[PDB]
Amino acid sequence: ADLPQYPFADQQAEVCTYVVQSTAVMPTPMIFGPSPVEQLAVIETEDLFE
Amino acid sequence: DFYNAQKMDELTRVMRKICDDNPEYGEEMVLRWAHGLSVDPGRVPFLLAEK
Repeated sequence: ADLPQYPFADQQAEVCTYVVQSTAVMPTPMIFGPSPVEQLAVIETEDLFE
Repeated sequence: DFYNAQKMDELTRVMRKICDDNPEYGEEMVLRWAHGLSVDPGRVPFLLAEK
């Protein structure tokens, strides 16, 4: 449960410094429905469609 | 109806594609576009380089 780090100055310190890098591509059956659109102030203001 | 719609819906997306594809003219070029007019071109700035 307690393995000392004799060669290191601090035994209780976390000697390592890890950097992870993961990339995953996962085909899935989720719907991924549509992307809405913003509203134009000109429409409903100047009555382009009347 | 459902023909004015399915046309206004499609025609609306065309308007949306002009304000963003032609910035610095939003809510003004689309109005002129519908009536068949144009804007003054020389007033607008433009980009020369981007590195």
